[PDB]
Amino acid sequence: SQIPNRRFTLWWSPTINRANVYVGFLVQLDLTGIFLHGKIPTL
Amino acid sequence: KIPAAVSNWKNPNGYTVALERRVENNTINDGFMKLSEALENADKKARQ
Amino acid sequence: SLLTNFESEKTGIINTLSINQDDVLFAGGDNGVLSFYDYKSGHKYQSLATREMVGSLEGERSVLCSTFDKTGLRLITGEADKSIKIWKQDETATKESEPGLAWNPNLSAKRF
Amino acid sequence: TSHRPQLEARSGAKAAAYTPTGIEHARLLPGHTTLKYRKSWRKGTAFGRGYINDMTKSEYHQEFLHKHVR
Amino acid sequence: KEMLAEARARLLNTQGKKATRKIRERMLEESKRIAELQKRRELKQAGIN
Amino acid sequence: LLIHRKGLTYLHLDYNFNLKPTKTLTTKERKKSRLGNSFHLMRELLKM
Amino acid sequence: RGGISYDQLAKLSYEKTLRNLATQTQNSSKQDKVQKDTKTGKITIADDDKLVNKLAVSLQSESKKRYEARKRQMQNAKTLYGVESFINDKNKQFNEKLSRES
Amino acid sequence: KGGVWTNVEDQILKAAVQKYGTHQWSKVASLLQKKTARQSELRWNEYLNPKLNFTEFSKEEDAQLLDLARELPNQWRTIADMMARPAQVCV
Amino acid sequence: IRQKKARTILQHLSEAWRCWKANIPWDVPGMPAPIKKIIERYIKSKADAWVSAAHYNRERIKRGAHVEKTMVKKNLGRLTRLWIKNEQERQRQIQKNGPEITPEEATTIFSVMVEWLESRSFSPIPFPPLTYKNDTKILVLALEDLKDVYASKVRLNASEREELALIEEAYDNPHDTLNRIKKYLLTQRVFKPVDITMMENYQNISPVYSVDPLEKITDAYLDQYLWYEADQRKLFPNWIKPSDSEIPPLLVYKWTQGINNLSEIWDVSRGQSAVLLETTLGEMAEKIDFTLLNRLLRLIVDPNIADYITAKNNVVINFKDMSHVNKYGLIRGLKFASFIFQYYGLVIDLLLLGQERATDLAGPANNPNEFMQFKSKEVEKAHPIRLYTRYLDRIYMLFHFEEDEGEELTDEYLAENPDPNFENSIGYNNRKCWPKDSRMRLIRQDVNLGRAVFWEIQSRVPTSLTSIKWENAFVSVYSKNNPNLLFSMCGFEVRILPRQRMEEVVSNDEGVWDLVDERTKQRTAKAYLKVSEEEIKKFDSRIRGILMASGSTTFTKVAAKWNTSLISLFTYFREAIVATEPLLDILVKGETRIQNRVKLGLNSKMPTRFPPAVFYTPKELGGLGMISASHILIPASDLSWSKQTDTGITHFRAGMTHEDEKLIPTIFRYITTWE
RNA sequence: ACAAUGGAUUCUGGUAUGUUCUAGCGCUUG
Repeated sequence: SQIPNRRFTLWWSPTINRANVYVGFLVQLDLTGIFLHGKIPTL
Repeated sequence: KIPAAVSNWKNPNGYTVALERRVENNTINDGFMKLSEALENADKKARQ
Repeated sequence: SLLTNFESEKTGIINTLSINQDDVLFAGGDNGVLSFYDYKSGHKYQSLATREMVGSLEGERSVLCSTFDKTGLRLITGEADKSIKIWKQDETATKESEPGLAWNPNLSAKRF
Repeated sequence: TSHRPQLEARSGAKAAAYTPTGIEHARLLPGHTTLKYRKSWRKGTAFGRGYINDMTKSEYHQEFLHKHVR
Repeated sequence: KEMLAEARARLLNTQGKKATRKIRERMLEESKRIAELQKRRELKQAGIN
Repeated sequence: LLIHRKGLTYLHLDYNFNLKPTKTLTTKERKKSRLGNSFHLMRELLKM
Repeated sequence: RGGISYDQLAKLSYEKTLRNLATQTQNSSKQDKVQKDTKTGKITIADDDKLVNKLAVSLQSESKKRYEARKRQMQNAKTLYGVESFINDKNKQFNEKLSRES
Repeated sequence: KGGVWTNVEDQILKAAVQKYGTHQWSKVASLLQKKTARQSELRWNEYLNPKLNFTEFSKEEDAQLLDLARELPNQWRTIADMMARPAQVCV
Repeated sequence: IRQKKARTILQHLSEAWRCWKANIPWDVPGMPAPIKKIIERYIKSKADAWVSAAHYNRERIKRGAHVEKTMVKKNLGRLTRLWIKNEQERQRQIQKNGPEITPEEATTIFSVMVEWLESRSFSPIPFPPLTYKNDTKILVLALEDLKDVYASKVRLNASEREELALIEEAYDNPHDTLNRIKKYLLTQRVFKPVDITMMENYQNISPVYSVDPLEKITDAYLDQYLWYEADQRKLFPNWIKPSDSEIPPLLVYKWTQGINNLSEIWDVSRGQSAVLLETTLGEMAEKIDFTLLNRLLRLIVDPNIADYITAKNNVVINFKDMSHVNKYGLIRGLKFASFIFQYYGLVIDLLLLGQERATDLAGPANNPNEFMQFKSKEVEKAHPIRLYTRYLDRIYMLFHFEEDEGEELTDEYLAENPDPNFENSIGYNNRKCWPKDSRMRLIRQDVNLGRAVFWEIQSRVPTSLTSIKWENAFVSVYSKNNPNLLFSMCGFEVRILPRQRMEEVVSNDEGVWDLVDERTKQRTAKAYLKVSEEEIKKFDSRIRGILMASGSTTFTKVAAKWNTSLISLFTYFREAIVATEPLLDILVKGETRIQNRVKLGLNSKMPTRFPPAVFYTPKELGGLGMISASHILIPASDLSWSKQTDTGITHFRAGMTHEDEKLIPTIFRYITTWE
């Protein structure tokens, strides 16, 4: 199924992946320095 | 003895079974008669 | 040990049983034809048929479950017509004027 | 084929000869462990002066399909 | 006449995908067996059991 | 020992108790390597 | 009319084989114990091996005869009717089975 | 665009209804190249059906039809159930 | 009996359950009667579980309490079996027991209509001639109306694409397709069958009828023609609504102006009282009889069209497997079915009104009245029925009684129907939306007058034509004991309070119509608006349907569906949102479910991750473009005492929150008000 | 003369699934 939801969540990504999270397990992406709070697979 | 069941919906083995095996007796009452006549009699009275 | 064979003939499909203290055995049939048997002998002394309802199918006339009360003078039967029928053994009936069916064993049925 | 009715049910004769496992289920935990024992303006008009054993023919069914359809 | 022959073919086929795959898999399994038996018979002619 | 008795040697459990696969997994391996709540909950207690 | 019950059919099959056993003795006549071992408990019966042979042959002969009398019925009834539409043999045997119902 | 019924499409439709029954019309029209399931269902219920009688009316049936057509003017699907005939035949 | 014979007999059971679902009678020739007795028994056993599970799940869906997405579609399919099965039972009962109207009833009904048309000197509508001056324009209007579906949707099936090509051919050759339509009106009398599909509205299930597109074109031409010729000849009088001249909120405004403008309606100096009546007209379309209907149409239409119309209603009706012939009921799905329904409405209007008073309401034929206008005041003072209108099957009557006339009217009902226990207040119904002081008080004189009002009106119409019941009936009485005149229009619940009975005059917010007398130009009554409770549940059903239809639908589609539903509520209900507290709760719960749908799309429902900048930013900047309605302080005031009287706004409940404050504007500001 | 503030996240997602993959010789005859 085609999704332009991906371009929506990429456009708002610095607010979606905030560091002000209530609970979220801190992971880092594999080759980079981005820290992901929890799991957002579309991001 | 029980007849064999031939269904209009399912055919699991895909059998070709004759058309009569796949697929009232009353009349109208006088209420429909007296309705139509009274409407005509009211109509002819209206025309005159 | 086989104590007795009852005189149940042409009753077809007996759904329920219940035994009274007074040796009255009740046999609910799927054909409503409910029958009362003497327990120690096997005599069908009464055979009733029920009325279903104002409107229902003819298969609905069928006794499904039955028991007596603790006194043994009431018979609660549950039937397929969504009904619960209570059967009273009537007072002021005597051996005279209410004999029940006649005690008549036969050779032709091999039951005994 | 491959979509069939049952000719007979799964009997408990087969599971009785198996060896048990003794897995611990949540609903087999100890609970309720103690038993309880018993002791002039009208004239100008034109026209002047219960239970059935059928769920589809029921009165509640007709009031159902009149409000729930509209 | 082309759609008649297509209809005549479709009416006379009542099996389905599980049956038709099963028929083919059994024909392969029998043919795999026959080749292995004939292979053993030839090696028996050569004396190797 | 529990991971390796199940044969899941491609899952690496590091010293900080993160469980990561060491390779891209086939679907038959993904079904086998699904660990329940009781395993992970036990791991997260040790990680705490 | 109607069918024959199993107790009646078993008697007629009983009577027919006696006539086969009667004529077998007549065709033979035209051409010309009990020991109970006390230790084992077993009973042994001494009988003629020819009559055991004739029992074994006749049952095989009756089995083959019914096997052939049905095989010809399979070959005839396949090549009788072809009017109504069929697909395979199981369709043919079913729609013929609808004909015996009516 | 609306096609006409040839005798080839009718005999395919007879055999398919003989194969699939009367309640699987989109499966029946999959055999008929150029023919909708609504068309093939309507074609069976109006023409092909052996229950339908394409006979001439008797002298009684003509008077009984004229009697109905004043009783129910003009309600042809209702009359055709009374007459046990197809409706376009009754019109 | 072996495993083979037990295997075949369980087929008959499966076949017969399909036949019961199909409503096809299940008869096997040569089946043994004991076994047929057994199988019919277990079906009826299964039928009770099949029906009662269908009832039980509808009560769940109307509450809205956790119904699975599959279970909504299953229950949709179970009801439409039951509704058509109930329909097929009702068709057979009419066929066995004759037409419900008696021949004396139909003779009187026909005689009334002839007398009305002769009084109007109505000339009958002819068959459209070959040379017709407006023939090309009316044909265009029909095809455009059929075309307007297509611009909306993207992909089309075979029957849709057939309907495209048929309309495109009719654009190219108007004269050719006019001759085809003129032919079918003359000759064609047997029609293709019609499919019912049902729309799920979560509070009711509504029927949608699909007509064959070749028949749909000639119906649509006939519909445009008949509506034009009727309005040229002024067939339908002013009380029949919708007017084609006014929107339904303007209909409420003129009606509420129209009550105020009529003389002496508010005076209770003597014992006089004012009564407004509301009923549904029951199954009005369902009880139409075709033989009566064809006879009635011949008065007004050329009989070739009237034979077309009556034959068009009698078609085969098809569900997925079930099929029956519509012998009796009117099919509303026809394009011209609007014309029958309003005309059959005119017959009922004459039965309530009578020949004399309907002339007063309509006025003379040469100069017909306005919708609330009489020629003189003395025409107005006679005959207590002051105002009348009929929306579709809803009937609105305004009665003004003198004290003598009211006492005469109420005594004869108590003569015919006495009450020793005086329990007339129990069966009475009024609006529970208004406060208890504010709704109609149950004074036993007024309650007895209200029932006597309805009992007079119920007797005028035979039950064979329509079913008029007290339970559908809403009657309000204005008297010295009741300063509140209450009624419910198209979706509005209205309290009309006059100025002098106000017992103090306070300014109000704009949810209040100020009603102006025409000759004084003075505001002498206040009309108070609320959205009906039925419309509130209807809007909630739309929000659910947006959520239930969208499985994995993209975020901007869901936001666009929210906007178009929210605007449709607010632009229609402009002035009745503000009073209604329960609607404001549904707006909050509705909008936050849409925001949760986006928050369900991403795998986090967190608040801080989704600042209101995400949802409410316009599409040109990358936001969803959601339109806000719930960032509003909702008035909360003392629910124990708010049922008693109108407390006023004393406290504010918070509507929607966020960690970072943003005062997002709401559309109600951006939509100019009805009054 | 008002101090009133709910949320929060993991798992179940078109290549599934299935088969075969004998190097290392079991005694005699062939």
